Amino acid sequence: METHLYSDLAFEARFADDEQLPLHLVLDQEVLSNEEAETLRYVYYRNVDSAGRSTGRAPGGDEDDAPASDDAEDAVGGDRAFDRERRTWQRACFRVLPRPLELLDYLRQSGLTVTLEKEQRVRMFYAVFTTLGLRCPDNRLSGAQTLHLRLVWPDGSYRDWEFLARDLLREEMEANARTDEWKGAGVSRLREVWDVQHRVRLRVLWYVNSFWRSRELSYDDHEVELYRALDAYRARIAVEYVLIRAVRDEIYAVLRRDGGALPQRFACHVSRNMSWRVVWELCRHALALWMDWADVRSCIIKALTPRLSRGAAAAAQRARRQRERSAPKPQELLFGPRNEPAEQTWYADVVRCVRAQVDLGVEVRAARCPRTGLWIVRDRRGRLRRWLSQPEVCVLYVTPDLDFYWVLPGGFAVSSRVTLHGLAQRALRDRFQNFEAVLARGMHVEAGRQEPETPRVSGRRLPF
Amino acid sequence: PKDMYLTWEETRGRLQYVYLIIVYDYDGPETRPGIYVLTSSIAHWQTLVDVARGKFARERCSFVNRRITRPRQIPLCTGVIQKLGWCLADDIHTVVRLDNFSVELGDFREFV
Amino acid sequence: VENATLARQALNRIQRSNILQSFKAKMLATLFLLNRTRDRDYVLKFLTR
Amino acid sequence: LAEAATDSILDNPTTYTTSSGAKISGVMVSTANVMQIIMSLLSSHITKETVSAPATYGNFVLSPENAVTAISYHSILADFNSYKAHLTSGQPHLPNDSLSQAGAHSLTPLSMDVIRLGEKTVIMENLRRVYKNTDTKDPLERNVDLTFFFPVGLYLPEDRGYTTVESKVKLNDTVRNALPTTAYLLNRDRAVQKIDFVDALKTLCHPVLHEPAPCLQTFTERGPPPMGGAARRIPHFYRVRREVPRTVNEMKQDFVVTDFYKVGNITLYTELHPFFDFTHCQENSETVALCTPRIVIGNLPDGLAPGPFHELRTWEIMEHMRLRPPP
Amino acid sequence: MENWSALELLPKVGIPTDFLTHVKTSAGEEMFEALRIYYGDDPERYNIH
Amino acid sequence: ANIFCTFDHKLSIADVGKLTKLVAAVVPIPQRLHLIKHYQLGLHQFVDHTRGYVRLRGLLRNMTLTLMRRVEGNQILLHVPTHGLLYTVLNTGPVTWEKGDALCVLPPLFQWELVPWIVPMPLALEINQRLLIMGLFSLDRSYEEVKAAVQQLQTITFRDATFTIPDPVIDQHLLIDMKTACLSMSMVANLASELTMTYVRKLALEDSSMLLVKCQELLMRLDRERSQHVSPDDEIARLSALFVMLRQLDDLIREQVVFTVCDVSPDNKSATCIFKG
Amino acid sequence: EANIFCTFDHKLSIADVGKLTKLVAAVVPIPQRLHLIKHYQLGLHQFVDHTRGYVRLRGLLRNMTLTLMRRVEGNQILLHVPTHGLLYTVLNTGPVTWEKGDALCVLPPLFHGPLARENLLTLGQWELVLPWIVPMPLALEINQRLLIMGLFSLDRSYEEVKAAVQQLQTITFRDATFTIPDPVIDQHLLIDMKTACLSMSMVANLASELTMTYVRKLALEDSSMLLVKCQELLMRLDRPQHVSPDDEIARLSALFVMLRQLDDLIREQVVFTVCDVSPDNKSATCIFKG
Amino acid sequence: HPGFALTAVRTDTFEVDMLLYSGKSCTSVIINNPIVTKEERDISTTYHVTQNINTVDMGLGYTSNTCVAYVNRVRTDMGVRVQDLFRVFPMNVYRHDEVDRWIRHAAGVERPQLLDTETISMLTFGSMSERNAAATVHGQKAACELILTPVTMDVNYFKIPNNPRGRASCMLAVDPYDTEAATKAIYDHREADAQTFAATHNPWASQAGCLSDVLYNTRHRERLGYNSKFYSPCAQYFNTEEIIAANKTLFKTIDEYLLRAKDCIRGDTDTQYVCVEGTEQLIENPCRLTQEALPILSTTTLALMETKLKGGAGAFATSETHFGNYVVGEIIPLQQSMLFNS
Amino acid sequence: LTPVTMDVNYFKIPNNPRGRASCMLAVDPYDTEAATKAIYDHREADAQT
Amino acid sequence: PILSTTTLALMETKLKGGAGAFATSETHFGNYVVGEIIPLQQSMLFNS
Repeated sequence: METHLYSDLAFEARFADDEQLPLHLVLDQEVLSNEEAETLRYVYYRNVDSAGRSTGRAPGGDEDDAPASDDAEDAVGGDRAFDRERRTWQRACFRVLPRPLELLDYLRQSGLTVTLEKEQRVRMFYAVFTTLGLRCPDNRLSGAQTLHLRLVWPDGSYRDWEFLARDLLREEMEANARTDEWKGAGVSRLREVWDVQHRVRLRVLWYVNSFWRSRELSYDDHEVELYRALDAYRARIAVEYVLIRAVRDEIYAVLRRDGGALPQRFACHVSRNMSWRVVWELCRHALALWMDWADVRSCIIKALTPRLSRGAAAAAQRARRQRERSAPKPQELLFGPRNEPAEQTWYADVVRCVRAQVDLGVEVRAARCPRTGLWIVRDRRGRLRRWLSQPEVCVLYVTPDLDFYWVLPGGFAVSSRVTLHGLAQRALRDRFQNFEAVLARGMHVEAGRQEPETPRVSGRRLPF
Repeated sequence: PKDMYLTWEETRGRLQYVYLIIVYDYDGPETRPGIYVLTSSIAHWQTLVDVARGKFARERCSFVNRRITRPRQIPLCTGVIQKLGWCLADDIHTVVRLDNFSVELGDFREFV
Repeated sequence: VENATLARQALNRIQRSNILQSFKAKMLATLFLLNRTRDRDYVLKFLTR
Repeated sequence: LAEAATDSILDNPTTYTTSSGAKISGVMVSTANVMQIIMSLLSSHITKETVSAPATYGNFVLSPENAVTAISYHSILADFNSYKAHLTSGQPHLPNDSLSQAGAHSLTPLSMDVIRLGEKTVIMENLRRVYKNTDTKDPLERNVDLTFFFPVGLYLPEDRGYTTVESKVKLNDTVRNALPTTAYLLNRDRAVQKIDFVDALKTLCHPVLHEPAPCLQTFTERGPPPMGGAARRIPHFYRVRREVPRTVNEMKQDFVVTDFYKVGNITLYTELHPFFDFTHCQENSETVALCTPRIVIGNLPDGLAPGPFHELRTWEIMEHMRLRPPP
Repeated sequence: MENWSALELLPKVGIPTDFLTHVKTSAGEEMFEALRIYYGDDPERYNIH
Repeated sequence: ANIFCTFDHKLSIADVGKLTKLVAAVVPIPQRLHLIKHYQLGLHQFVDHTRGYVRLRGLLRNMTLTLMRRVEGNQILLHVPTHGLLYTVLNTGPVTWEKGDALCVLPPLFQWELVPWIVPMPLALEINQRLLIMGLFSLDRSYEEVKAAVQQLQTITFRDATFTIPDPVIDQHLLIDMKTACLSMSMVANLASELTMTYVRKLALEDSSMLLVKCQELLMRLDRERSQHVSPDDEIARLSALFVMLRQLDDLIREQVVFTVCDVSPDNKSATCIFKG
Repeated sequence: EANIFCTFDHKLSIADVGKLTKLVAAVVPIPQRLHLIKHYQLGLHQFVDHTRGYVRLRGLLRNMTLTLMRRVEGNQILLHVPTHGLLYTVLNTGPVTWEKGDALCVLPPLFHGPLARENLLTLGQWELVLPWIVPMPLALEINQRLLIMGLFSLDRSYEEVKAAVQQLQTITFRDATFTIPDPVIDQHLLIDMKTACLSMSMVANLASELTMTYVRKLALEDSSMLLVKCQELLMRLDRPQHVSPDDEIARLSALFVMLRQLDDLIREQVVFTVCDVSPDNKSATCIFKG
Repeated sequence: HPGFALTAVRTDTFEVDMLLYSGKSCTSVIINNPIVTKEERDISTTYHVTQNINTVDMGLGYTSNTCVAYVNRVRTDMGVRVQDLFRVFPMNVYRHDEVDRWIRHAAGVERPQLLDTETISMLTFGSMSERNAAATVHGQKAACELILTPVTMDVNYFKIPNNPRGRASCMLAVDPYDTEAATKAIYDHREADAQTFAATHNPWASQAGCLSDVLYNTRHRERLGYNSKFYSPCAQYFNTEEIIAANKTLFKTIDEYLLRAKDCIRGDTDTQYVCVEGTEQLIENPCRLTQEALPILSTTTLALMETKLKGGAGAFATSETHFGNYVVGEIIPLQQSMLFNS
Repeated sequence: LTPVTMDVNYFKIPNNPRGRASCMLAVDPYDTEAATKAIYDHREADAQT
Repeated sequence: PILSTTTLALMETKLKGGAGAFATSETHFGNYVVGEIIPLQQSMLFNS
């Protein structure tokens, strides 16, 4: 109730510039857990048209083509495209009621007057209230328009739910003081709607006293527009998986390039009397099993995520500028100030062929050990994890850069790169660009300090 | 009198100040005056006003609703606080009247 | 006289509970004195009490 | 008590002397209610003898150079004249300190009773006369709390059960009298009260008793020391000839009820709450603290609730519904 | 923080000391406030400044 | 405390009799100094053509107030009052006081002279806002109905009070401090009216109560009965200019309570009062 | 009553009681007006917490009562709680410049910039940190800048707010420099932002149709420096019909109570008014309570 | 019977009369002439006369000593009235409202109260949320508890005095001024124990992260919301960091015991409140030095209680056990002949 | 009375035969509403046992 | 309370006890003996 009415009047206020009509929503335990609902910081949502580009960027074309350029200094396009991607999303209103409830009961406890066609007893574990405004460009509206949701926790994580507007306005347009009249008129119907992937459903409300009911828009759903909107959604999903395709063809290229005699780049004791025909055969059987279990939550996606940040590109240029310099002169070392890569955070794909349980996202802190130390892979706690002793594993290592290691058991490795040049840029950002922190309640003003406890508007306590 | 008395405190502090408050409820179409004597341990007026805002939100939304429903009528106030003095924890005796009450008559500090 | 609770004092409820405990114990224990105890030491202690 | 206290430092042989030179070794004070016990209990060691107490206070004057060094260096060296003479003279041992040459040359007798404990003579002194008709309580009526503790509802084992009291009591053989659920105590007066489980309900249903969030938060800080294809892939699980490692909850059941508390047990560091099963498990090849709840009381381990305990519990439940002879 | 030279160089007064326990045990368990235990002979008590 | 003022000039005995008639009145003082000349006495050091009223009210805030105790032939005993204890004042203002009136201090508008009015608080407040709106009207006085509004705005009705408050605009020119005061009021009104629309959105992304809803409803009623992506530094300049030009209006929005009065002498020529200041 | 006593736990050496006699007629915040307090509730270190907020310190410092320090005797220090309207001497320690006839109020100690950190009474685990005694223009400027910096920082990424804060956190007053350490978003801060938004929008409703367009009429007529400076931001934003003067009187009265409620959010109560200052600015006499 | 077995703890404040003995000239007193200051009122004139005393100690060690000699009454009821947990944590409500209301109706507490914020908990020293009872015939009361396992072997843990945690956490046992050693002794479990040769005795009460260490330790209580005014008996046993701070040489912990570790309870109220800088009465707490507790007479059945009452003197010191029933006898007879001698 | 009442602790010690306390001396002085609340209302438990 | 048994055996036991046998309180299955809190049947009658 608290955000629905306010954002309804706010979209009535801001309707002139961007014709956004409100969608009053509530979520449940199917969308997210209770712990995730207690600390949800803020919500982002994006209007993207049937052509599939955006509502923030330019109408015709963009400076977001020229697919990847495979660079380190710009490394996507620089931060201007990051500013663009920040300008795509909007920060909609947000309210959590973390307590079990019946929804129609709760609107009866408020001033809202409920009447549905038939009594649907809805009972969920908590409530979070959210309104979304989909932007009709003209007065008319396209059925193959699609939406995006982003749920942000203060750690920096995000979850993306995407769906078409066709299922949102399917039955509704076919049938079709201000705060006092809004309660008296109230709701007309309640409707649940799944996403495009059928992984989560969520309920929408429909008030009759909304200003949506008097705008008299027109609604059409042409099939060739639906045909291209899934094609634009095809490339949006495909940005994660054809990158995994780009890793696998790189392995088959360099192994044909080398000829099958691959070197060692990792510190392992070995044993000569142990057979190696058994080890080579378990390379092929397990390598396909990694492709069978590929996911967005993987090491190679986590390798890219610090690179698509705000201060990543200028710091990456600062890295090579510190390397590519002269040796310190004899006049420098006596009177210049003291001049500054000990260990790096690597991400790892651990596959195991004995039980077919593959671990995708693994933090690894690795460093050069002394006395011609090739590489040694420790945990966050110096555990020296020791999976690569066993015959049952194969492991893939990535760097914060695009350097890439496929390591056989016994620590024998294949050193290659990561090629993303086949991937375009605007789909590379919107899947996993590292978004910046925006200040809210309980946040320090200056950039980073000893942060206090979380807000945690929860149901275990009273609100106060 | 016991009906005009209230607090949000278990009434055990030493320097229990008193504060005469009055509200103006506009839930009816006429003005509804609610007079309350408010004792409190907290002495500073600003944080007491934040407490009164946190406690009396219904009168605030009724006041702004009276403003948006009758723009020809001018609103008088929303709430007025005036100090009278202070007492002790033992100075109360349940009609609850005060034995030793040092008076400090200040001024009508209003709030909206 | 066991606890100093003279005529100028107020009384907490714990104080009155201790007073009642001593009331019941000494009305039970030493109600009829000379019919029970015929030893001179306890009677002397009672009289100096 | 008298021979455990060491003697003092200030040599004062003249003051507080009795007749015939029997010096005073100490002083005992208490309330009058203890003195009426001691003096009536110790009738062969009490005399009303008079002691020659000092009559005046020990007026100690300040030297002028003491005042000069007091203004200058913020300190006083007492009897600066004797220090100054004996330093430059040569002898390094003074006759007396600054406090023994003050507090004498006045003697007045007073009749206060003494006691005699093996060449030690202690002045006994009741301190009622300073505190009668006085608003302040006695400091000698010091308050001391003790911490009592007792169990309720326990379970002695049956393989070591016994009765050391056979001739004294005899209980009828009902189940309600052969399994404890209550506990009887004593009040101020000797009246048998009763605690049971029902009276503890102002504690036992609080939400903080069921909230393991700081428990999990401190357990993780220590750290460690597809159903669709399943019906066909059941034999696919057994083609591999490897064994599965024994989990932690199964490792809580091979311990007897008397050695589960011993140090030979390993899994006690995962036994943290009666309502949950805190355990380490494997997720993303990393040991994580998996805070899972128990749902029924049967999930409690064997050493913490044995089988025969549940048999006796269901015997009590069968007794409660009038079914102790079963059909 | 304490002038330990002045404890040595000043003319002392003589008493028979009677500790309850052994004196080094009371020192090592720091019953007193300020301590200056050492061993052997120390020339620290000479540099008068 | 004690304040001694003197006169280097020569004082006539008729002027001595005139001065002792002002036995206990208020005289403003620029600094609490034990000896002082009589050129610091009163308000004659601040009178000119151009300052008018708002400079005088803004200047009497940071000055202190005394009361005359006795008059000698060459020095006047000025006694600074203290908080809490009660005193005796004289009514030099044309207003006559009643019991319980909170008294305010105000400069009088209607080669050296001694001149301040002691008005009760509501009359002072209403003539303050009357002079304010009379300065708001002061630029467009060529019309007739606003001239009738000004003529109605001159005279105030009170118990034995038919006052003619003077015209703040003179020779179609407003004095510059009243110009800044009315400009500050117009700009705080405008800046409020266009920044609350942005900041009610920039605040209700947090926990929103119903007061925010009714606030936005009131604002949309305003915006429809009348007729966002801002640069950061221009926004900072907007907010800071709002608050700093608000800050020079504290002299006009409040009322310094000075005296709380008690029982009054007959003919209302003097009154016993407490100095609550 | 007024004379309260504070005892200590550690012993007293000569330097500590010397630093105490250096604090004769100082000022220390006390809670609850207790007749006897320990030295742990003395001063401000029981409530100080870095990375907790400057606003909560500025709140709860104002709620503790104030006293002066005099008459040390040994294992106790006497505090005389001042009464209203009486003339006391105050020794400042916060190095801000004082002048006569000037009002004073109390702010929590914002660190000076070199991080002098002068505890000026040494113990193991506790320091006597002193409240600042700051004149009313500087303190009102601190309050206004804290409110503005709180209002601008909503819905902003770190870079633009950092670029505005590194200028806005600095402030001068009679050749000095100050910063603000813990300016975080707090619940008291957000409820004051809510109060400011409601009151300022109520000002926006209670404007007449001539006081909204007075500045446009002056920009039509005259062209002055402050006119152009106001009109510049005003243009970046972008004959009277009926004159019933009593309605303008009522509109201005409502606008006056709303501007008082807006101004109270930054302007505190004056808790000390000076009388005369020593030219070395280490002590001055003041006539008010605490 | 449910599937655990709580043990209770309680504190019983006694009124004793302690006799004191000291050697001759064990202390020199220094006094001075009285000093007169003149305070003025309207009609009265309060003169504050002050006389200063400096009491210089004389002897080397403890030249004076005392012993707790003669009790005459108790102040607490020595009862079984359990601690009101719904006022030491007034914030924690259940997630569903209706099951919370059903629990409040099943229990004795009526409604949840809002906790005080920081400023008002500064300006008011505590809460005192519990209402003083109408008729108090027996005195004040306290009874907290620890959820234990029902296989707690009582024969070596409940008949003798013991620490109710499970691990003997007396701080004299460790080497003085060692931080790792005391934490290894009172938290770890890959090592033996003092006073019992098993690892623990109550595994839901010994280590960190039990319900005990989040229920009675003031650090994890401070991480959540609690009431600082209500006194708990477990606060002397489960405040771990105060005991680790108390690890000193033993003469210093004697000084800490007799000077700074004196607990205080308010005595004019019906419940057990913590004082606000208690200068009225300092209750000497001897169990804090030892970190154990004393066993009190508890009887499973009424028949064994009756055969305990029927016997003469010395019967309370024995400990008879039936088949499943058992009598734990007190280690010191303060129920046999305390109220007998009154 | 009822034939199921608590024999083992109500009849062997000295108790009031009605069942509640009614001592009028653990209850506060001159407070009649607290008196009838302590003597009659069964929502408030007995103070004696 | 005053000594009231319910059967005659429990009465006859307390008329054969040694000293203070009235002051005890012993219970059978359903039969019981309420005790005696003050020896009124061995003080007034024994002095005769």
